[PDB]
Amino acid sequence: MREIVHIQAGQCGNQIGAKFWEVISDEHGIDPSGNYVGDSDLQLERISVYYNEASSHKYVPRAILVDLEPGTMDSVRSGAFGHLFRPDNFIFGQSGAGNNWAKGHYTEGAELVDSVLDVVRKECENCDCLQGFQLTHSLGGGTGSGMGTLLISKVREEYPDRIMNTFSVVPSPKVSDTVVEPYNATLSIHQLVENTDETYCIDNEALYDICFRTLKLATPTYGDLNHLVSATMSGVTTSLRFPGQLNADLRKLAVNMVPFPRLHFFMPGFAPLTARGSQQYRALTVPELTQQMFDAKNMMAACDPRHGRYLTVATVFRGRMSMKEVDEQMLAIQSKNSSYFVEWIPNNVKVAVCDIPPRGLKMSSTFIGNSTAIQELFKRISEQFTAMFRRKAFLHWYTGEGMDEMEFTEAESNMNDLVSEYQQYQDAT
Amino acid sequence: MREIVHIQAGQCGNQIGAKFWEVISDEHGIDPSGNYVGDSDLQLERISVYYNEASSHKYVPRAILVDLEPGTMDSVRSGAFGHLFRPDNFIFGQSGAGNNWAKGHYTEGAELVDSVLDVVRKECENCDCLQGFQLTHSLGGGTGSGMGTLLISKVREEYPDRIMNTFSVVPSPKVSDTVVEPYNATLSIHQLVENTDETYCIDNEALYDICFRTLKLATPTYGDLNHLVSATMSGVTTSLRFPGQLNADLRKLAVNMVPFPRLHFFMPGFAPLTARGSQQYRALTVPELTQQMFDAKNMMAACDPRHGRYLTVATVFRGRMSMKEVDEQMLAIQSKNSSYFVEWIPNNVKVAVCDIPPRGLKMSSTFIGNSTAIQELFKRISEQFTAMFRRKAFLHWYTGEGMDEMEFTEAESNMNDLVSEYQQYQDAT
Amino acid sequence: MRECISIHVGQAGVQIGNACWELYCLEHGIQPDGQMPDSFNTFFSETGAGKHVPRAVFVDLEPTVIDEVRTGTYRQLFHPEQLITGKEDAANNYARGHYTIGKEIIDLVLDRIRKLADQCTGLQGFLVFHSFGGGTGSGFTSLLMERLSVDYGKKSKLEFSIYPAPQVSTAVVEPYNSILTTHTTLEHSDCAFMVDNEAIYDICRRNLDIERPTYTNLNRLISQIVSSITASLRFDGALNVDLTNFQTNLVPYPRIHFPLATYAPVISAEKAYHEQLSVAEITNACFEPANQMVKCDPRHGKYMACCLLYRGDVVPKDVNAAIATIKTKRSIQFVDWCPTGFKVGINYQPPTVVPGGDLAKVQRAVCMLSNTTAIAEAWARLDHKFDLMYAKRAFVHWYVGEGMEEGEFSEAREDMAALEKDYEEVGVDSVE
Amino acid sequence: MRECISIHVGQAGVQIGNACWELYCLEHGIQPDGQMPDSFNTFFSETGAGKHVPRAVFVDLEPTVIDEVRTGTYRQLFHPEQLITGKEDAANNYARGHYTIGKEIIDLVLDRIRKLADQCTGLQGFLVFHSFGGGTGSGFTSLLMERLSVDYGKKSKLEFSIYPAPQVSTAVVEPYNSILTTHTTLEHSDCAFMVDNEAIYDICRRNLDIERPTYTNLNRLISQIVSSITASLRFDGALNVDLTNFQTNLVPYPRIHFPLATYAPVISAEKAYHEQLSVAEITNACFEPANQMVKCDPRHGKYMACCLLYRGDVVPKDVNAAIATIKTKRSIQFVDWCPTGFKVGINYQPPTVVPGGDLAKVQRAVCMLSNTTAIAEAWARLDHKFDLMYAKRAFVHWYVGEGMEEGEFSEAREDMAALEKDYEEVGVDSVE
Ligand SMILES: Nc1nc2c(ncn2[C@@H]2O[C@H](COP(=O)(O)OP(=O)(O)OP(=O)(O)O)[C@@H](O)[C@H]2O)c(=O)[nH]1
Ligand SMILES: Nc1nc2c(ncn2[C@@H]2O[C@H](COP(=O)(O)OP(=O)(O)OP(=O)(O)O)[C@@H](O)[C@H]2O)c(=O)[nH]1
Ligand SMILES: Nc1nc2c(ncn2[C@@H]2O[C@H](COP(=O)(O)OP(=O)(O)OP(=O)(O)O)[C@@H](O)[C@H]2O)c(=O)[nH]1
Ligand SMILES: Nc1nc2c(ncn2[C@@H]2O[C@H](COP(=O)(O)OP(=O)(O)OP(=O)(O)O)[C@@H](O)[C@H]2O)c(=O)[nH]1
Ligand SMILES: [Mg+2]
Ligand SMILES: [Mg+2]
Ligand SMILES: [Mg+2]
Ligand SMILES: [Mg+2]
Repeated sequence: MREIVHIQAGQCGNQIGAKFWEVISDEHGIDPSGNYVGDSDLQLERISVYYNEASSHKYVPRAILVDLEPGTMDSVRSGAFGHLFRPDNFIFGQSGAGNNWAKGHYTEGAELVDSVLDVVRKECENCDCLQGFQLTHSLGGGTGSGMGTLLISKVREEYPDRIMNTFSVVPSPKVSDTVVEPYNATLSIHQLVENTDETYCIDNEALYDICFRTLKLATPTYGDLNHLVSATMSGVTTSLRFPGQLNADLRKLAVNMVPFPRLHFFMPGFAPLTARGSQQYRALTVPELTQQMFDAKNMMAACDPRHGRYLTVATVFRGRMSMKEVDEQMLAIQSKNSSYFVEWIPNNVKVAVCDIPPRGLKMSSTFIGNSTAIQELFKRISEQFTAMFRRKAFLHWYTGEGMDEMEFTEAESNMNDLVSEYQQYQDAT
Repeated sequence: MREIVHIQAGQCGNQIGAKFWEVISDEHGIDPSGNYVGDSDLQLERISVYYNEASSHKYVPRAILVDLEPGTMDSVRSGAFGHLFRPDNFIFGQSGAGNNWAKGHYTEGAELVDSVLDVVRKECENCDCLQGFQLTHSLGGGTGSGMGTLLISKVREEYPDRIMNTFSVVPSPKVSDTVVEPYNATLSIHQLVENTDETYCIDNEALYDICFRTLKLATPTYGDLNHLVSATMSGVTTSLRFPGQLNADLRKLAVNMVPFPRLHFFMPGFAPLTARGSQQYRALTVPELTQQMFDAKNMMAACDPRHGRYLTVATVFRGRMSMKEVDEQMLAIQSKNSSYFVEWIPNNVKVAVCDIPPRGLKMSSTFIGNSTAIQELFKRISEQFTAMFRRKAFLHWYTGEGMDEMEFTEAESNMNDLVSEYQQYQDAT
Repeated sequence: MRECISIHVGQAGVQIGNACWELYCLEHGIQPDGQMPDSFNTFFSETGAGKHVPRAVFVDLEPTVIDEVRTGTYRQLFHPEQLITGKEDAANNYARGHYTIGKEIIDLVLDRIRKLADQCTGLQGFLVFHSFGGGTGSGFTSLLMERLSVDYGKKSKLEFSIYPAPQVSTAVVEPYNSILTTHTTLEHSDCAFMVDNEAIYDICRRNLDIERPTYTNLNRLISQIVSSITASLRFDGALNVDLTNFQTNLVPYPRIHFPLATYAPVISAEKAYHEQLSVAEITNACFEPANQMVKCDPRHGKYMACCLLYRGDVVPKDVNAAIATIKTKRSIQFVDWCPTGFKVGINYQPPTVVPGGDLAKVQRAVCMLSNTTAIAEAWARLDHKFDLMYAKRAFVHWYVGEGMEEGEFSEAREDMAALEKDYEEVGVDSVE
Repeated sequence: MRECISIHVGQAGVQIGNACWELYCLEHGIQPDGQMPDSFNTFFSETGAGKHVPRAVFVDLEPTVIDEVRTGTYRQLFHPEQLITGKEDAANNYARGHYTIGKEIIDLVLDRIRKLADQCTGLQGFLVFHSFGGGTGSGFTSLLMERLSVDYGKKSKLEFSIYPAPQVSTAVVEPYNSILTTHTTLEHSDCAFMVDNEAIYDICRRNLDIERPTYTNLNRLISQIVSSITASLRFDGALNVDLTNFQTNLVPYPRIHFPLATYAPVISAEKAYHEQLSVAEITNACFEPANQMVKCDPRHGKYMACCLLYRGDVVPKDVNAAIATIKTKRSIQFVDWCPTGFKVGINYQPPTVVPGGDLAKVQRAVCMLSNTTAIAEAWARLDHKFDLMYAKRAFVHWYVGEGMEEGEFSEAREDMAALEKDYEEVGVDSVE
């Protein structure tokens, strides 16, 4: 029960989903042909939450892959771990938005939204009990942002009761892969604060930093970053698919991490992170993982938490451990970081423990921080957009695709309102 | 408990630490791979004070190796007994101070001090109870003196309660390996008398004398001197890692040897010292070791104690023996050297006995003398500096690296004050 | 699924197309007989047999060049349907190629274009190759581009225009042709690529050590540029890019769409070794003004937008590091109101050396498309020349007798001045 | 991680570099083709293949010498990028090489320098090799050193200047070139090494028993000196030393940075036996004035600073004993205000014999760098010559017509007098 439907938009979303479903299949011991050959009944007891068992004991991922270009879908169908997908799921157009949010939300999206919603409704009726949706996309490409916003709007208009998760790759401050990404980022963020339950902002800057420094890799490819994000997601949901002395679900996290409906943006963090040689030079201690999770260099969002305060903190542990040890860690870390938390929330740590490790290691930990520093990030983006809107550069594309300047005005206004709210609540005593 | 964190600065410090950790591993029967294959539970009961046990029963040295040049670290990683080190510990820059104390304390040190302090704090939190720090470095090279002073300053500003040990290779009077070492020696000594608990002045002159004459070796290499100093250090700390009929720790020594906070500079001495042929021509008697420890030719500091008086004397013995015999030795030697001790301190001998010998022999002894003759040494250095400051030769390097002449003036003033205090307290009745 | 068609006007266009289709055949392993002893679907259609034909269109008024193409090695490859020929060339007279002679076959060319379009489903855009000096070039380009823009409302349209060199000229009336054709194409061209023969001469002589280069080598270089531009469509990459992405990322304002192209690496075969060809190295080679293919030093202007297409085994991390370092430099300055002026594309297919060529095979290559304000200066020079040759009303009588008005010259000059003014005005910074 | 680049001006510089890079290749086991059938990272960069290239720069105005290098055995090793050539040599005219001709390629040399610097990360310093007699030497050295010091604020800069012999001259206007280039380099050179041909002639004739030595042998000796200087960086030792250590230990005052070099042992192959080559023995050989490579007897001055680099299997104890004994001597006298004038460095790598050479392989070698006050006397002699050749205003008209002022000569002479005065004044003892 409590099945979760996976949706992927944007090229980055598709690559992340490919690696993520690879990870999931490996965890449940599912071959690329889709047949289970594992040895632990635990995997099969909750396999339904992510898979569907077709006859002859075949298993298919409950996933949807969406784009507007055939290249990425063709690549996915080409490589291994692509056969198990239902071949009818690959919805794709022919043009590709081309970093034009208006195209990805007005013209092209209006063509494939019908098929997307049809497949979504089919999947919804196919499952027993719907828990929520998790979305994968970008915020720079027009495809990702535009179509993701459109689908989120339609779905929320169709399911006001379900919980919605989004893993949006926020563009990095220093490095920008595009030229016009501030516009679409602003519009997509507007729609997200409109109709989303939680957003896991992630930057390629922070991921590159972690891969280069912590993992000691001079050549980080997209595969490595996608693998990291996949591990993060699997750690997030594993409290559902496995027993634990203190389990959590998406609803519990949503209640714990969202004090007020607007402030629902998080940052993730994973531990441990060890190189190929630097692994047997350390004891795997709950204190070690705890201290690894809390530091500037290990945050997947390019924003120093020291510049702000933590509104809420959640932690999910995997592998056997004693609760008392974790409790001691939490109390010690809250004692030493007394200046790093909001005062009006006592005991702002939400703990949860599973009983299965991330295959190959003895224990692991995932940290989800809802802090206030992230607003700084937003600030910068607005400034970028601000400059790029003062001269109205590149405006004519969106203008001729139906959008108007009032749209950008309202989007910037809403973003500034959100930043003001975040700053004000940081200053709350 | 009472774990001790080892820090090494300077090329000499790194070589000494390499040999010293080799000695420690041999004593505890630890293979270069880091696994214990010994046969005495005594080694394992206190192994934590110097090692950390990572999983799969591996042991890593709780050491930090610091420099600004990659050559020495590369050499350490190359040779055996280097694998067991945690590969993340090797903090090193790219330039090397180059006998410029200003560079090693203002420009280069400011770049790596962050990483050094981070690793130090990590190690501190990793251990249960911190006893103190022992430092290894030089006083001639800019790297050693400058970065050691910087690290000592920062650490003491972070831990006013812990005890600090330094093993500073003081430049020899006759032989000088550099041209400008008086300046950095003066500055480093200033900072040491500022923020150190005990300093074990050692000279290559005295070590060469001992190796050539006593050990009867015509070709003493740096390896031999480093091995001697390593044996001295292990003998100093072995009263902590092993039981003994009368044990001592760093705190006891600090209390015993420091009558006044400024006068905290010692000289070491080791016994026995026998050649390869001259070993079975002597009985290993407590009187023999005692008389060997007390003579001009066997002092690792180039200063005749006869020219001064012993403020305090400490002695640490290893191997089984009777207390009464040692007591008789102490009383006899104090009787015959009545003119060699301060009058206002009766019973100025601090005895301690362990119960494990230093691998291969039956007994051994280490002597720690806090005397007054050492001031003479300082005198000479000042004179050197004096001459080299009269013409302000080589001053322009430090001047253009931010330092000013007032710094040298204050340093010489402070050194002269220290020498005056030492001489005055020698004359105290 | 994603098709893009080619048009070649004048001898320059035809030779450039010869080089281009030669290169494409070498890429997809295509024999001169359409056999290959999907990828090619973009540019090649397939007959019932295993033979493929290129979606190409050749047009000229002098039949000599087309006859050479027919008698060339690539005879069997082309479809003799498209090799349109005339009778008398425009003869460096825009009036002939835009009012008198071009009318004779404009309908035929349009018909062939429409027939090719109807058999394609993923029509992307048009690659027009044509010089400016030749009257065929200017006149037929103006006519055909007007017709196509009239027909198809919004589809990609790319030109590779051989801008006349500042000093090294071949014709005499080049300013007239250039001014007229630029005034025309300013309203229809989605994105045009300026290329000059003098810059390529300099590049080949200095960097490839070829003291006496022929037109063949310049055609090789331009074919390399085009292949690198389309490699994102024709293949897969870690980060692909389409033409619509280019037009969205390089056109801040509807009129300013005149970038220039640069390519790297370019080293002689004997110099294949003696350097490791870093991604940072090739980045520096690209951004060095001595390698830009238009006679304008960018240090006199600001890069309004830049795009980099890498092909071969590249890694985005080091690419991003090199780009960030480039941004930290001073002389490479952009507009204040643009915070980031870089677009990045990556393809897994390395370029392939042309057999019998002059370059050396590499594992990584990079094409740069830069839309800056320095190029504006170039226009002024031409106007200068035009003004002199228009002050005395020289050569006007040919055009007058061919059905053209002096007011057309005046209005074209005015429009050129307006464009230059817009370029300079955008070149300024913003208030507060 | 620790890189240092080379520059060679004039024929002397080029030949010295030939010898030097020959020696380095022999050291790291490098074929003339960059293969080696880390250590080399300091001087050699590595291409994609197993081929390595030397971070070298060759510059001259006469193309004959560079052509000889290209046609020499070490053809494939170098990168033809750096072999910069001119058209007409400066012709022993500092004005030509510093105002007229050097401007033609100074930009090119600077560009190559910057490109090499950008691909290096542990840039240590510059090794400039150039004579003084040749106008190319003086002029281009002045120009290039000024440019580099302008560019990079504080980085190591080393010169190996071929000081003109006291009596054995080759040109006629050597005093002019020497005075001008010394006045220039006094402000930019971090540390310059005086070397004279006459001293090396004497050393080769007497000690190596070669009655008729060629320039090749002198180049071999200087290459040995340079290799021993850098062996501390290029390898590990019981006590290594860097160039910054040298400049800190040998420069008591900002102007006095003109040491001289000496090498040992130097014995004929037939005399390889008949002596055990003690560390004390080689120490005495070094300190013997008959082996110093500049025509100045140190007994007329005081050693202000001395540095000894030993390589091979050495032991610091006996080294220190030998040095202490040396200090006990009388004629070897230093300044009163300097208590200790010795720096010591040790390397484990013994030098390797040059195949086809004249020396014999040893297991221990020692290079000495001495900054004394005797060398001051040398300057006076040149001034002497200059004064005479300037009293009659001889040869001035060439420089005048090339864009130089007599006031430049006067001011250079004044600066030389000032430097000599400073040397002598420091040579005195201190009060009380
Ligand atoms: N973290 C991560 N991000 C990626 C990866 N690959 C691409 N991205 C980001 O995702 C964006 C890709 O653009 P999309 O959102 O997919 O847009 P599109 O599908 O190409 O369609 P158009 O917007 O019309 O171009 C880029 O801006 C990258 O910043 C990846 O492997 N990992
Ligand atoms: N006792 C002993 N002393 C040594 C040994 N090796 C070197 N030394 C001393 O240590 C000093 C080495 O200089 P460092 O302090 O390491 O300075 P550095 O790391 O080289 O950096 P720079 O000061 O910039 O050169 C020398 O002056 C020697 O006197 C050794 O093996 N044993
Ligand atoms: N890049 C490049 N340009 C060329 C080449 N050959 C000729 N050109 C340019 O193209 C122009 C050729 O004139 P065309 O445009 O073909 O004019 P046409 O076809 O002869 O017709 P008329 O204008 O009536 O003479 C010349 O001005 C050259 O500058 C070439 O091989 N490569
Ligand atoms: N050590 C050494 N010195 C040399 C050698 N060959 C020439 N020299 C010196 O270098 C000088 C050569 O002149 P350059 O500096 O090369 O001047 P140039 O390159 O000929 O240019 P012009 O000054 O215009 O003639 C001569 O004065 C010699 O004293 C050599 O093989 N070894
Ligand atoms: Mg796309
Ligand atoms: Mg050093
Ligand atoms: Mg023609
Ligand atoms: Mg010459």
